[PDB]
Amino acid sequence: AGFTDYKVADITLAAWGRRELIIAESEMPALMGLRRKYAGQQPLKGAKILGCIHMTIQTGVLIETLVALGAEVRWSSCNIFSTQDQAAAAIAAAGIPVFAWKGETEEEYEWCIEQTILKDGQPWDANMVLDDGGDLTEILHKKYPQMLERIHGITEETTTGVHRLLDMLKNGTLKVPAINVNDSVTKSKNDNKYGCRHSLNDAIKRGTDHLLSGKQALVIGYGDVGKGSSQSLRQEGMIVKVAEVDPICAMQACMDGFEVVSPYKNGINDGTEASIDAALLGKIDLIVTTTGNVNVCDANMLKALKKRAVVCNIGHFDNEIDTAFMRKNWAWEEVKPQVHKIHRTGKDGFDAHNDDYLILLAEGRLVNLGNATGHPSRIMDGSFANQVLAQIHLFEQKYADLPAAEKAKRLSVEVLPKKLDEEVALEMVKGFGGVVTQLTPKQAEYIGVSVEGPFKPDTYRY
Amino acid sequence: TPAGFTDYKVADITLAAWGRRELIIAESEMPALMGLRRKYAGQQPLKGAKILGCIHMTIQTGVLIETLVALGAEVRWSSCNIFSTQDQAAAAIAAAGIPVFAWKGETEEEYEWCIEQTILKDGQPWDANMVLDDGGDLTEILHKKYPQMLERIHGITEETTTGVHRLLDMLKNGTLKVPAINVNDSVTKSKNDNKYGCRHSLNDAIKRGTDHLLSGKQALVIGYGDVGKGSSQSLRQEGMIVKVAEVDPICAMQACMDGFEVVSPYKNGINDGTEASIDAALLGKIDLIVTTTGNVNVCDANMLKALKKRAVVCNIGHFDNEIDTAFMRKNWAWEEVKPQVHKIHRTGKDGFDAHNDDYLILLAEGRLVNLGNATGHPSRIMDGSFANQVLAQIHLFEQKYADLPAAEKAKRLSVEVLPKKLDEEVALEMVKGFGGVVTQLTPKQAEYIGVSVEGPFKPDTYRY
Amino acid sequence: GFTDYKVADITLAAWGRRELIIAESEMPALMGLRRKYAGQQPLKGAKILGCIHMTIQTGVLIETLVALGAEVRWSSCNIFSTQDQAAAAIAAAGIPVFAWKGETEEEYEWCIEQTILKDGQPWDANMVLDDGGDLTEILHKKYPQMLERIHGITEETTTGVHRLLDMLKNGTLKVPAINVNDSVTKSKNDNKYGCRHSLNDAIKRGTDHLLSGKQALVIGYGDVGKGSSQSLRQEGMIVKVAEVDPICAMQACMDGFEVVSPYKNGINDGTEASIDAALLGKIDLIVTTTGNVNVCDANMLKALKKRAVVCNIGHFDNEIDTAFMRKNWAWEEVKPQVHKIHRTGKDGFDAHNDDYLILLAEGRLVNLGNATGHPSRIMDGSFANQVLAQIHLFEQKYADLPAAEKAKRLSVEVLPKKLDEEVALEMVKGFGGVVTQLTPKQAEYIGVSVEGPFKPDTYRY
Amino acid sequence: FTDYKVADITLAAWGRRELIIAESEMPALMGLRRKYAGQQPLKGAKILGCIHMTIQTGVLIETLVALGAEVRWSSCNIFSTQDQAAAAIAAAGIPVFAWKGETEEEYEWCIEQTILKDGQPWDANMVLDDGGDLTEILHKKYPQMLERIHGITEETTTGVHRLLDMLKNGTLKVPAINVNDSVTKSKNDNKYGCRHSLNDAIKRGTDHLLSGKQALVIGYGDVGKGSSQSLRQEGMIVKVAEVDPICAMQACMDGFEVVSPYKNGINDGTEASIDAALLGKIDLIVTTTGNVNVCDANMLKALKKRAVVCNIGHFDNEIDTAFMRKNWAWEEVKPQVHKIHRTGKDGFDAHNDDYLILLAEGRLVNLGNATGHPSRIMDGSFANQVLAQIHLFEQKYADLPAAEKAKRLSVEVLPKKLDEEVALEMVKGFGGVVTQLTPKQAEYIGVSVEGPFKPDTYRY
Ligand SMILES: NC(=O)c1ccc[n+]([C@@H]2O[C@H](COP(=O)([O-])OP(=O)(O)OC[C@H]3O[C@@H](n4cnc5c(N)ncnc54)[C@H](O)[C@@H]3O)[C@@H](O)[C@H]2O)c1
Ligand SMILES: NC(=O)c1ccc[n+]([C@@H]2O[C@H](COP(=O)([O-])OP(=O)(O)OC[C@H]3O[C@@H](n4cnc5c(N)ncnc54)[C@H](O)[C@@H]3O)[C@@H](O)[C@H]2O)c1
Ligand SMILES: NC(=O)c1ccc[n+]([C@@H]2O[C@H](COP(=O)([O-])OP(=O)(O)OC[C@H]3O[C@@H](n4cnc5c(N)ncnc54)[C@H](O)[C@@H]3O)[C@@H](O)[C@H]2O)c1
Ligand SMILES: NC(=O)c1ccc[n+]([C@@H]2O[C@H](COP(=O)([O-])OP(=O)(O)OC[C@H]3O[C@@H](n4cnc5c(N)ncnc54)[C@H](O)[C@@H]3O)[C@@H](O)[C@H]2O)c1
Ligand SMILES: Nc1ncnc2[nH]cnc12
Ligand SMILES: Nc1ncnc2[nH]cnc12
Ligand SMILES: [K+]
Ligand SMILES: [K+]
Ligand SMILES: [K+]
Ligand SMILES: [K+]
Repeated sequence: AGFTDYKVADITLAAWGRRELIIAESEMPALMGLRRKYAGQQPLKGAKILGCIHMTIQTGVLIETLVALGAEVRWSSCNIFSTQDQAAAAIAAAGIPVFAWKGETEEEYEWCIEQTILKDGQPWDANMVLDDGGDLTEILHKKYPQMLERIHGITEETTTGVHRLLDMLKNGTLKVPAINVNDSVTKSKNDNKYGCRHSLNDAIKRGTDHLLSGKQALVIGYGDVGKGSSQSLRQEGMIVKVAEVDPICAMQACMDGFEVVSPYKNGINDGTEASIDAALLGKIDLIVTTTGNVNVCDANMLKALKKRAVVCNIGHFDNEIDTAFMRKNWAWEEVKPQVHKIHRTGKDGFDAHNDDYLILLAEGRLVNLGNATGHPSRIMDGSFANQVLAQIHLFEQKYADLPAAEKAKRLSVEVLPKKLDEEVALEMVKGFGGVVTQLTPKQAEYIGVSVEGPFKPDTYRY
Repeated sequence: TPAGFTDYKVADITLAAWGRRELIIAESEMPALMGLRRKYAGQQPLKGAKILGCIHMTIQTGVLIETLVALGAEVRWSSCNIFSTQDQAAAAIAAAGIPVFAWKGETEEEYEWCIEQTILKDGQPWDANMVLDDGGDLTEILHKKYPQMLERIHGITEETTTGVHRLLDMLKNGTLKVPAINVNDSVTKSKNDNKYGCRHSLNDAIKRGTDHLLSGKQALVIGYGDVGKGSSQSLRQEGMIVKVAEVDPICAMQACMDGFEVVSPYKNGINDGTEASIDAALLGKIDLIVTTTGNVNVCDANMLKALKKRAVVCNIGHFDNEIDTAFMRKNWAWEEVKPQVHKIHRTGKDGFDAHNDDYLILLAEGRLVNLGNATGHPSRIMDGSFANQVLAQIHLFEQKYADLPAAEKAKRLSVEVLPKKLDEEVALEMVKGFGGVVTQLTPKQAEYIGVSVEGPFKPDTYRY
Repeated sequence: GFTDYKVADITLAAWGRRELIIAESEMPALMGLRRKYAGQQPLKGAKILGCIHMTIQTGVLIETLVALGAEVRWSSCNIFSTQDQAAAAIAAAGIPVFAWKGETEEEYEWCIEQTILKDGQPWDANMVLDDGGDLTEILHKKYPQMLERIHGITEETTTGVHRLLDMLKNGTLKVPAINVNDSVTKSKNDNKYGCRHSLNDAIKRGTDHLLSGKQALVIGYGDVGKGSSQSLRQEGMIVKVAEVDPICAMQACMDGFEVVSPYKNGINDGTEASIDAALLGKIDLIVTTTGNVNVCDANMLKALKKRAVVCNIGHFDNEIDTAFMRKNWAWEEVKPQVHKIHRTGKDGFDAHNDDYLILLAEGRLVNLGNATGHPSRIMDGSFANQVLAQIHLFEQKYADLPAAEKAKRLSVEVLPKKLDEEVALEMVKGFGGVVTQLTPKQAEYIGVSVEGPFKPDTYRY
Repeated sequence: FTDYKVADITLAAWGRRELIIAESEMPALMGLRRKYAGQQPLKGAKILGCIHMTIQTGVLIETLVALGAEVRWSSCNIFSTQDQAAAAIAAAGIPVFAWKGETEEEYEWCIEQTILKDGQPWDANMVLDDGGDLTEILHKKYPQMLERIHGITEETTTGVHRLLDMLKNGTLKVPAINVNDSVTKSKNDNKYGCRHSLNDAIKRGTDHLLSGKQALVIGYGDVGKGSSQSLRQEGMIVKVAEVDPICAMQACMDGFEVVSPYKNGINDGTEASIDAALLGKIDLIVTTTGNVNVCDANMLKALKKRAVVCNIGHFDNEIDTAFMRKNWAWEEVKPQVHKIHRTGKDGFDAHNDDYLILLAEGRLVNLGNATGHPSRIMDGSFANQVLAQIHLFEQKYADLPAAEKAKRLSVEVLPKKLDEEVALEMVKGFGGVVTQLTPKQAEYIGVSVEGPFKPDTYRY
């Protein structure tokens, strides 16, 4: 076809990827419903979307939905280990520029993002951004400000990326408006919680094949990811302990039946080894970080962990674990891809039968995507139906074309209206075969809602 | 204790010593509430407060009452439900010299009389200046029947979802006369009391009323809000096969993901009024139906006619009109098994065969079943709710809304929630009561996620 | 003019009858037997001494035995387990019953004796139904001439079966017995799932404590310990399990529980120093489930976290050293079957003392003492087995056999698997469950009959 | 060394890394290595072994070798081998013939390669079997080899049934130990192993969300119990079918609805007997019975579009896959995952929506689409296997006089004391602490402080 504008691991995997895409379409009714609803309208005609998000089968269905609605895209993954190579191949073989493979180096990861930004060595005529984690958003602001003049908006997938957007807005450096896709309930309380419930124990089993029942786990964090992670391990029969800095989230962990503990004596992290609860950490078989924070599994914790404990991170970035300390001081033995034994006996060489090692999964990167396939299609359906609606909304607002006085009034980080959140949810429920009841007019009046919704005030927490 | 004290009405004063024993146990189970008592007793922040209180007269409410008194308040108290009082709790409070008008098993006339006995003292309006309410009934009577009393009242602190809804409707219509705090929507209330409380107390009440095995049987929970979520878990953890109905697709999505089948009592979810719209095949398999919605007529007459023989029917929302019990009083014969447990014989109105097989079992005559057939939420859960109530009372009493000039009053006539910092401090005391240890952020960590080391840790938009 | 009974309050009979009528609808296996055998009257001529918790469920059992032709004289096998409305309804029906909630030990003994004697002389009993062995022991020690005419004993529970097997081992057992406990529709229904239902039930009724998020220690992980551990874990407790049997301990681990010992390295040497004080100081609730003696001992009780709840769901109260607590500590009754035990001394207590334990049912069977025991639909299985066991031994007529034939039949046996399966089928039908029927080819393939039994006798389920 | 056949010998280093890890996960098995290494109780044993050539089986093999045995090994299923485990064993100089993805013919050839060495019957004297295929081949094709064999140790429920049938028929030639019915096997492996590995295999094959979907589990024995839990703990709405009313009672009490694919449970052969409304709602069916044709052709026709079909019993005939080969078009998604298009036999529309997903072609799905049970669970089964091999080999049945052989030809289980000793090592691997009875407490309950703590009739 003459198409060379891509870079994947193995284009010959395209047929396999296409078979899995066709299966995933049947698992994604909200996203496929949007394809059918908007195909004739072509609401993304003229949109040119820079996309940076895990190049999985689920992302493939998202891409082809955007394209079916009229958009053009240039795509990269937002993590070096999260691509499914057959997914990237199917997208490239469909004539869609994608630069992504499993097991990129840091230099290749940056090169891939740059290949979406540049076409034929010059800035692509981008006018929309879809991001997961804020890396593409950051590169555009620091390196390509002239490109942002013509971009109508950013739709950001995940908690960490939203935080970075809010920091830019606070400092007055955000250049285009954004939709916080993370905080739709059909994203945050579906993807972040239930997705990790499905995919955490999945990745741990694929990486180690360890029995989990009867063993001791420590989950650092009890937000949406930490809630789902803790359920992922508890439902397998693990004895799960939970750590938290937010006493409200800790209260939920208690009421949910977990013991709440701190790696530090009386919870005080003063940087000394004496502050580490060695008795507690010496009994832990598995530690999982879920925070989006820095260094919540630190060097002294790693030194105190029970021999042969598994260490992994399911937050967005690998700096939740002090893997730099481990690269500097301990010998790494690869078991298989994305599974390393870290030998605490020294830096130079190891004994093949040493018993004093840790098992690190995905080199500390997002373990569900690194060691398995991330969240399943039916969960990602909710997140990516929101993504498509967010893209439609900002592209139709046409921020880049507004006068400066109107731009100032629209430069914000917003969420989708609750009515749309509900409409995504209903398609998900129908996908399960669920039957929602319709309010009578008197019942709708009694609780103060329209029969068709929205059904809750914007303050409702679900 | 006070000599000659007669300003109360309870079922049995001889239960007071028993009630006091249970209050002393409950104090050990309520560290947030008792922490406020220790912290603020010397300051006496409620000195001069005269609180009208209307909330279920349980042992837990007793600990709330005596905390308010310990901080300087005078109170006059009634229950907000005819079946929810624990008579030993009411007796202990009356024996302490605190005016309380409450017993288990009031008539509706007695229920209204009890509220009016708090409102009046010696035949005339008490000089109340604060209101604590659970469901809005006391709020409604004051606005409807004693509007002049509201000229002296600084605020209302409302406990529960239904009460807040009524307050918001009044605010929208310009009929709310004093500011209010929505205690319900603290996270240490709504996502503790409403959910976890019902998880503890729903299966408790069904067991006490019926002693039915729940494992292996079929349940239908109407609603999947906070109460519906907790109720569904109460039954699923006993091994019930639980189906969930909802009108809200987001809540229905959560029910699916939580492992429940989502179904409607009506074919295709459409109630067209007729019996033909009822999914008779579904309802004929249900052993237990629980209403959790705060809405009206969500278990209606046609559903009751279609239910499986000998199914249990109950309501854990605030008001009994979730179930059309009036239809059942009109058409079917009631056989009392024991207090708050009735067999409802679908064979006819007049008599019943003592061995008739075609009956339903109704708990608490459709009133809040956890309080009607058991003791409601446990002390350690009510700790969170009632710590919020005390902080709410202190805040509004200190604001002195009734002493403001008319212009400044319109600026503060609002329904507010407590700030998140206080929500967190309540949660911290609850966690410590479990022996949990919260970790402290390092300065670099707190900078990294953009919070203070002391909190708050989440933006107000966070849903937990 | 029926006076041959003693209950708390006969005016509770109408209430008891209402609850019996409900329970009948919850007990399809047992009522199925009532309907199937009523015309045949297989227990005509049976005269049954019965000793088992005088609950509503036992009421349905008694009236099934009577409906099948038997006469009975009844007592409870525990001082706190009677439901007074059940005893009243049975008495009001003209059935001799001696039972009330809150008996003294002297009254408990007197109640059993009133079943044994009628008009001051031995009743013409010829069958025994027992739960725990107390009636069986009194007959063997005190009324051997009565045992000469008794055809058999049907024994409900693990502890009573152990006592039977000891008698058989020693050559002191005088009549054959059926071990009803070890039907699968009893042991793996009643002992396990019944305790799942009623343990957290009784703890809530006695204390109204929140259980979610608190620390529990369950002593034992047999059938009762398995059901009890699930009762607490499903409420959200953090449950630790102790065991002496490493196979049961392995099951606890695989079921997601941490297995711990009250004693350092598991060595119970009798010293305070052997107590894992750090462990015991974390426990909010301890439950004993063993059928053994002193598995929650004085040194454990001294080390428990302040305000912990202590209770026992095994047959006898000696699982807990309550005698030590009576001797050393002050007891404050909260309400019936709930006591605070003040560890500050024996001579009085401060009403606001913080150093106390809460003891449920004075250490007696807590599900029956503080609630209503197992629910009717679970007891359906146990009591259908009891009825079938009574029929089997009564029809065998052991007492009428020659001495040489008695020696060949003096044993402790279980009911056959086909009966166990038929009880299970009625239970499943009560839930609306639909069992599949094997085709001839499938039955041939796995080597069973289409009607069962479906498993070899060695199968453990 | 050339006496082996595996997929890729260069995987040996990888397999060896995973064996070193597995050793740390198998305390009972490694404890037997340490305690019997001095005695060498299997010196002189020549063991024919036929069981899934996994990493876990590699630790079993090297334990038998560490205690003195020679072995020749094959897998007992065409899809269960882990190629890196087989390579590590071959690279250790141990004859093994096994790879993932064998044909039926290759599977038989592999068993024959253990039986024969240099074109002649090996001088085998012990048999270790999982499912009875090797046992059957020896009896039917190499009966004279059985005159030198001291015993068989059989792993699984289906193989035990086959052994009992031969004993009843007078065709069993050597004594056997039923390893399945140790509690540390049956009530650990069969139940908890499937709890770990069923949802594992379904995720690896389909990556389907399981929460909120409907499952039908056929059977509720030990495998059906663990399978049902594997699905329910993920949030599936699980229904259970059973022919055994006692097992069905357990399913009800465990919180499951008990249903039959057939109206009133009567499987009369007609489409009319199928409960089409029930089957049309099922997203996943799992067979666990060890029986034949429990997911039959009419059920397959009635299933909800895009339902997943799989089998975790020993043999693939639980599902009528022959019917589907005969009538419907198979589209391979990836190895051991096939879409079966119900539109017809010859060809399919790539976008057809009327298909079912079959995992592992109906073969044991946990080993076919994942890695079977985890090391810490297989520890219990394989410690029992080692002990049973030691017992039968030391009994030396083949060397006994005829009348002594008649008294010794039986199928037995290991004593409870050994069962408990395996369990103790497993418990210690979790860090659990077993309490020791006092002498008074032991006397009170009528046991020895040493145990056994339960009568042989106890069901746990
Ligand atoms: N892997 C996935 O599929 C996936 C999915 C969604 C989100 N994420 C990422 O996971 C991270 C968390 O997301 P979220 O939505 O759960 O955020 P969140 O804000 O809901 O939760 C994070 C939690 O970590 C806690 N925490 C912070 N510092 C801590 C510390 N030092 N010790 C203990 N707890 C601490 C916070 O109190 C908070 O409750 C983000 O990086 C997000 O982008 C990953
Ligand atoms: N008994 C208790 O202890 C207790 C405790 C807290 C609250 N409550 C009461 O329970 C009620 C519910 O409170 P909540 O906090 O859960 O409110 P909520 O708003 O969180 O949930 C109510 C749910 O009912 C659903 N619903 C409404 N009409 C419906 C219908 N026709 N069919 C199906 N679902 C329907 C709504 O969509 C909503 O999700 C209120 O009356 C509240 O005051 C009782
Ligand atoms: N309350 C009820 O409703 C009810 C119901 C059934 C049985 N029971 C009684 O409960 C008791 C147990 O019955 P079961 O069927 O579970 O018996 P079981 O033999 O199955 O289990 C008892 C367990 O206790 C363990 N054990 C013994 N001593 C121990 C110690 N010192 N520390 C820890 N664990 C120890 C044993 O290893 C055994 O596994 C008996 O007294 C029985 O009669 C009560
Ligand atoms: N894949 C694995 O890892 C693994 C592990 C252990 C055993 N197995 C195999 O799994 C199978 C089952 O083993 P088990 O130990 O559970 O045996 P089991 O005897 O304990 O259970 C089989 C159950 O299937 C039921 N059943 C039989 N026919 C039925 C039908 N037509 N419909 C419904 N239910 C029916 C029986 O009543 C029985 O309860 C055997 O083939 C065994 O070898 C596999
Ligand atoms: N499967 C998936 N695809 C894309 N983004 C994801 N985030 C988590 N899981 C994912
Ligand atoms: N309800 C009950 N009736 C009789 N015996 C019992 N044992 C346990 N629960 C019982
Ligand atoms: K996926
Ligand atoms: K209460
Ligand atoms: K009962
Ligand atoms: K494995």
